[PDB]
Amino acid sequence: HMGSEAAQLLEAADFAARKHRQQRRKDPEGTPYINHPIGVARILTHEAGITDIVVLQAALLHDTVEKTDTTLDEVELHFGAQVRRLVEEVTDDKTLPKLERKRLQVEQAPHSSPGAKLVKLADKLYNLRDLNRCTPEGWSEHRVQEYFEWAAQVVKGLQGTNRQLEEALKHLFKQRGLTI
Amino acid sequence: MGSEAAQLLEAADFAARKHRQQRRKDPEGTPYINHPIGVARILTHEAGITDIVVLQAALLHDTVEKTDTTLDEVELHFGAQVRRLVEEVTDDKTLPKLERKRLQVEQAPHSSPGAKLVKLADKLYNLRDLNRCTPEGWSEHRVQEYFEWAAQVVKGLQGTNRQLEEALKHLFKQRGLTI
Ligand SMILES: Nc1ncnc2c1ncn2[C@@H]1O[C@H](COP(=O)(O)OS(=O)(=O)O)[C@@H](OP(=O)(O)O)[C@H]1O
Ligand SMILES: Nc1ncnc2c1ncn2[C@@H]1O[C@H](COP(=O)(O)OS(=O)(=O)O)[C@@H](OP(=O)(O)O)[C@H]1O
Ligand SMILES: [Zn+2]
Ligand SMILES: [Zn+2]
Repeated sequence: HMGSEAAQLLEAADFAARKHRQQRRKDPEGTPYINHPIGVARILTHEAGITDIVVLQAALLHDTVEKTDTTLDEVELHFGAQVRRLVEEVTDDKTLPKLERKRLQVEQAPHSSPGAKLVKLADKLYNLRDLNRCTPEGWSEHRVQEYFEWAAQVVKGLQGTNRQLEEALKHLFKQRGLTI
Repeated sequence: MGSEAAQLLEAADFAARKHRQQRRKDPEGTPYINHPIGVARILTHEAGITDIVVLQAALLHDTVEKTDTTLDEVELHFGAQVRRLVEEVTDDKTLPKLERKRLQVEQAPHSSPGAKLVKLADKLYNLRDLNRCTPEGWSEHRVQEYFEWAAQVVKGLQGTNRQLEEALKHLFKQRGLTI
C-alpha cells in the first residue's frame, strides 16, 4: 500500500523508543537512552544534509541489535533488507571484551558502506559532544580522553564521506590535541 | 525547513530533550518521550496522516503543557502553524484535575481538524496504555473513570478520522461505553 517517508521514519523512531525503553544514558541524570539514536539521526538531517530514509531509519535503529532484545530478522521484517544490512554493519559484538570491540571498529571503518560510514560518523559526533557536555558517571577524565583518542582512530577510516560531519569531528579532536 | 524527515526529527529531538527528566505513570516508569512518539506513530501507521504540521504537533503536544517550553520557542523552531496547533491541544495545568477534564470535554467540538486528530490519537494511546498496565496507585475504578471521561471527550471529536474513532469505539464498547 501507499507509504510515506514520514510514516517510515516514525516507524523506526517508535520501534527504537520501545526497544530502548528501560535503558538510560550514563550521564549523572540518567537521560533516556532513546534521546541518543534520535539525536544521531537528527545530526544526519540537521547538520549532514542526509535525507536517505534507509540511512535515517538505521540511525534510529543503530543500537537496537547491539544493546536490546532485537534480532536481525525483526529489523528486516519491519524495515526491509537494506535497513537490516545497514544495522548489521554498525552492530558491535557485545560478547567481546571492550578492547577487542574497539579495535574492530578501527579495522572495520575503511571497508564500511557509505551509509554505514554516515551512521558511524554521526554516532561518534553525538557521543563526543555528550562527553564534552558532561563527564559521564563512572567515566574518569582519563577514560574520556582515551575515548576521543580511539574515536579519532575510527573516524580516520570513515573520512571522505561527509564534509560537515568530518569538519565538526576534526574541530572537536583538535581541541583535545588530536589530529585525524 | 528541509525535508519532512528533517522536520520530524527536529520535533522528535526537541520533544525528547524537553521531556528528558519525565516518566510515565506505569510501574516501569517508561520515558515520557515514548508517549508523543507513539501518538505520532498512531497518526501515520493507523490513521493514514501525512500532514507534517499535524505530525510535529503530535510529537510536541505535551511540551508546553508539561515542560519548560514557551509558545515562542515552538514557533521559532517549527513555525506559526505548528505553534497554533500545539496551542489548541495544550491543557491548562493550573486548573484542578476535575476542571481540567471538564475543559477537555468543553473544548472538543470546536477544535480544528488537525487538533482533533492529535486529541484522538492522544486518547487512543492513553487508553491502550491503561488496558496494557494499570498505572501505579490507580484503582480499577479510576481506570474505568478515565475511560468514561475519555468517551465524553471523544464524542466531541467524532467525524474526524474513521480509523481512530472505530478503534476508540471498540475499546469503549468493551468497557460498556457507547459513543
Ligand atoms: N553520557 C554519555 N556520553 C557518551 N557516551 C555515552 C553516554 N551514555 C552512554 N554512552 C554510550 O557509551 C558507549 C561507549 O562506551 P564504551 O567506550 O565504554 O564502549 S564502546 O565504545 O561502545 O565499545 C556509546 O555507545 P555506542 O552508541 O554504541 O557507540 C554511547 O552510546
Ligand atoms: N501509563 C499511563 N497510562 C495512561 N496515561 C498516562 C500514563 N502515564 C502517564 N499518563 C498521562 O496521565 C494523563 C492523565 O492522567 P489523570 O487521569 O491523572 O489526569 S491529569 O493529567 O492528572 O489531569 C494523560 O495526560 P495527557 O497526555 O495530557 O492526556 C497521560 O498522558
Ligand atoms: Zn550509538
Ligand atoms: Zn499526550
